[PDB]
Amino acid sequence: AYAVGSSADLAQQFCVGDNKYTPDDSTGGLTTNAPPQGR
Amino acid sequence: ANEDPVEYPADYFRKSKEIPLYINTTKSLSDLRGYVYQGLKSGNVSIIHVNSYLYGALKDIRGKLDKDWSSFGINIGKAGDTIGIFDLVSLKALDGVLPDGVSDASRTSADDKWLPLYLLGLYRVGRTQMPEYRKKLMDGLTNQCKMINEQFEPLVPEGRDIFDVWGNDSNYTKIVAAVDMFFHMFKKHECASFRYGTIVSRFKDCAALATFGHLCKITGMSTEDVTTWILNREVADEMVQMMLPGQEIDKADSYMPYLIDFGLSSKSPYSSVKNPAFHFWGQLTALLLRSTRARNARQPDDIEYTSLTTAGLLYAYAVGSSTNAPPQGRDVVEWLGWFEDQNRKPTPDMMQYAKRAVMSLQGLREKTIGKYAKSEFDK
Amino acid sequence: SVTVKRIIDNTVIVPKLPANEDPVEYPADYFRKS
Amino acid sequence: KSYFGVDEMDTYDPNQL
Amino acid sequence: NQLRYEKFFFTVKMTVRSNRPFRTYSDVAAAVSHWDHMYIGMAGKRPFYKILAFLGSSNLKATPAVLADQGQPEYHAHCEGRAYLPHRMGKTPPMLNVPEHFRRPFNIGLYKGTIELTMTIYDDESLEAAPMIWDHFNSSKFSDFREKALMFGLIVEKKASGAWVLDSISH
Amino acid sequence: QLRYEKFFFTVKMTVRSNRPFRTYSDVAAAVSHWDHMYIGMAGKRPFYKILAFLGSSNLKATPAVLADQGQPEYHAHCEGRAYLPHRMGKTPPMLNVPEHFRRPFNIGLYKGTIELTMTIYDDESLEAAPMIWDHFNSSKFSDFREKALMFGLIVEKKASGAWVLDSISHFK
RNA sequence: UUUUUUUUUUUUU
Repeated sequence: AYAVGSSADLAQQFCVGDNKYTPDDSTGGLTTNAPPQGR
Repeated sequence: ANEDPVEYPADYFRKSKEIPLYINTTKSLSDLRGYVYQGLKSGNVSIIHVNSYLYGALKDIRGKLDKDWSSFGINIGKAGDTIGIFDLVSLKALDGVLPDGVSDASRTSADDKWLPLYLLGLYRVGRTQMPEYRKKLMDGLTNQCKMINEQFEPLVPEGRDIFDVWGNDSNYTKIVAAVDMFFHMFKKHECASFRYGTIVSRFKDCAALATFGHLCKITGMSTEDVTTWILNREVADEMVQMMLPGQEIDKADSYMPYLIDFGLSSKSPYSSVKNPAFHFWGQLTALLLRSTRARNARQPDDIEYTSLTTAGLLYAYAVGSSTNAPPQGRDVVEWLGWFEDQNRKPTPDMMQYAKRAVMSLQGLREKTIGKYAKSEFDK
Repeated sequence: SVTVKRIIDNTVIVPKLPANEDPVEYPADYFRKS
Repeated sequence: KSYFGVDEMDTYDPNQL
Repeated sequence: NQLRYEKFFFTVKMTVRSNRPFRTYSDVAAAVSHWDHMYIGMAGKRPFYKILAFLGSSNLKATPAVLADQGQPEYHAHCEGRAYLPHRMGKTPPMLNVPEHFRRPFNIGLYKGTIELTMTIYDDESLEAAPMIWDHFNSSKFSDFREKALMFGLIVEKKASGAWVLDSISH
Repeated sequence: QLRYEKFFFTVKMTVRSNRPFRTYSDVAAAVSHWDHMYIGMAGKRPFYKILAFLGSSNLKATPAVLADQGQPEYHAHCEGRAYLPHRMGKTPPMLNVPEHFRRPFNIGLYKGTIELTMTIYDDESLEAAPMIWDHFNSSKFSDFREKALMFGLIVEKKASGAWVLDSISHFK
């Protein structure tokens, strides 16, 4: 439950025609145990 | 579901096409004049008599008609004729025994010019529970009556309160709403001053649209760019809940705003109690964009505040600004990139902007968005 | 007008406006109908 | 007796020993 | 129209103040009849109020001060009970056990003074056997029931087999 | 409509007062108002008055009067079967149950109490009976109507030959 | 925790 108060869920919700932003997240280097995001 | 369902205006005219309105017309106009005028002086008037009196007074008022009135598959007259105020709702016959009154046999006609105005003003003033505002309105009403029939004196003295239960009635609010709509179309009418008492009925329980409009005007962008900048699947349910093909909005001459009063809708989807996340996000953005009407909104509870504030601040900075620095122009597609690539931490400059936007605020009230902003951003 | 589709579902919606202010009306109509 | 309503009877009896 | 019966509790108090003490009964009716020159009381009770004022005026007792001193006589009356009246005015709305007070000056020729009445009527829903209102008249005074009924603005009827039923209020 | 109505009747009359009565007129005045506040059967009001008339004719003394003049007291009792011509139209059904009344009487010179116990009821028998009006022994004189009116009953001295009850305005 | 509501905003330009 500690996550919900740290990592708010931000992303694109409504898209104009065929312009939805895509998450550019594939780099595995963060890289410590620092708080991960999501929910 | 401990909560309640939602209803839509269009879903009312898909069954029956006549808005009923029940009154009594057995007694003449003079008897009702006596009953109302005296009942208020003593302060024991019944509602039914006030309904019937407003019916018997607002019945010779009419006007011309330019254009093509129609709404939710209904029609009202046709260009080149005359219409009344109760040609908008369907009349019928109320049934059951009726109370008695205190009659007078000396009531000049000139004391009708301002009486319906008085009763509508009472309806309006009996809606806000605050002594200051209440007395300001109950003095503005007297001034309005004075400018018409000066030497008018206050009725319903300042002690035991009346006319605050009338909001529970269904025909009285129908009358008030019809009066407001009719005198809102015809604003050059000489008796338009009646609308002083009936303005609270038009956008009632719809304070989720108003915020959307205020944000659209403050931001200065189009509506598509505004609805693009949401960045949360918590207001999107509400946004979809407010925007359906029917329920015709953008037609000023329609029955929507009176969905509450006329009974077309019990719980309006446009409330601030069923769209609390939308209300809070919209008016927090407005507060962070140097708006006046943002420091007096309410702060609904049972909503997780840690999410909305960041999106609101991001949007305010985006509109107000337009590593290589923040990107120029305003579009979410290339803003989420800068936010994500620099992790979720807001920039110090963004928080400086947020604080300087709320640095000075004179009046604040408990459970206001101004209070929240001054509490978290003033840190 | 422009189309804005819900990303998760791809359905169609069209944001209208509150219209809490008044519309405009040019003189022509008044001299064109009556 | 010249008027009306100027008491009637005074039923309580003083005309006794 | 048809005869309708109305049972109700009644309570009455009347006072009249004047000089040159109040000779004969005709002036009683004439003076007290002007208790409602400008009526602001609860309509729908006008028949009951007129009947009640007539009843109270019938049996008013002059005060001992009238006997002892002639400077300012005073006439008083007071009544209370439950009565049932036949009438044909219409249909009466719900009543209430609220008092009503009236106070007026009057001036009939030689006599002048003040009238002060206090009445209370209210419907009864019980199943008791109440008396008629007419029987509450003493019958030991006054003469004829049409004329005096008219003096107050009240038209009645003299049904052969029964008792008096109203017709209307002349006013 | 000359309607002949039959009934059995029983009547018991009692008078108490000071200042013992001398003339029948005062007694008749005292008894005429035996029903100041009537709460009995609505339909039975007129006939009881006729029966009260009978009681008036039958005032009696008792040895109580002979024992002292300072406690006046009168008794009376009558009963039987009779029928009455009347022009009141139609009377409702009547039951056989006793009824009693006690009231104070105040004519000034005379003050006291009057008690009346009456029982008037239908006679469903089919036999003929004599006139109720020609049943007393106090035929008196031609002013019988004056006495009836003094009670408050209007009767006839026309060619009809009887004293049929006429009307109300028994109040005067 | 009657009932809804959520600028102690509003005659109108």
